[PDB]
Formats: sequence, C-alpha cells, structure tokens
Amino acid sequence: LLAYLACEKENWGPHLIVVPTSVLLNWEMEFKRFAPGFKVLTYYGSPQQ
DNA sequence: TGCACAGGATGTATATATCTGACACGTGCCTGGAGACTAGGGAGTAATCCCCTTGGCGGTTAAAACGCGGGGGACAGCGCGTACGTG
Repeated sequence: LLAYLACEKENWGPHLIVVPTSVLLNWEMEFKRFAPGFKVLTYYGSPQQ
C-alpha cells in the first residue's frame, strides 16, 4: 500500500509505524527485502542515539 | 691594757579592745485566699467523603554501581630570615 502511494500519486510523505519491540527489526529487514526504494529510519538508544 | 658584765634603747610577735558587714528576727498594707453568679467555650457524637492503599506478575528504560589509567595535586623534608617572644 505504501509503495502504491508512491506510484499512484506524488505523495510520499514521512510515514510512521508503531511496532512492538520484538518485531522492530523484521520491518526493517522486510523493508530492505520488499520495496527497497524507500528511505527507512529506526529508533534505538533513547538518551543518546 | 684586754675583757666580761649589768643595765638601758630600741623591736616584735603576742593578746586585747574596736570597727564594718552580713545573718537573723519582729512588723503591717498591698498582695493573696476564698464564696457565689453567669455562659460561652470546651467535651462528645453522627454521618461523610475523599484521597489513599493492597499484592504481584511481565517489559523496558534511565539511573545507580563497578573498574581501570594516570595526572596532577595533597603531602613529607628541609633551609631561611625576620618577626614577634622575652627581658
């Protein structure tokens, strides 16, 4: 659906997912596996990183 | 002539009468001791409601705890001289 929004319209936008802490890496690995052309960030190291 | 002696001329602690100072006793007018009336402030109670607990599982995060390197600062040793101790 997010890859459909990039090709259907010109809206890309900064998106947001809310994942549990155990499946945090599977969405990044799935984002590199499926639909590579998206820029994805993650969230680790709350006080410093 | 050199020498001991008897009595006076001054001292000196000793005992006695005398001068302050503080403890002890005998009063009386501003205090207390006590009797009665008032009453409002203190002792007692009936809901109340409201924030304050009761007990313990996990997940995760930010704070607390440990560990080593070493660098610079506490700290000991020692000579000087002038600044207060002593007369």
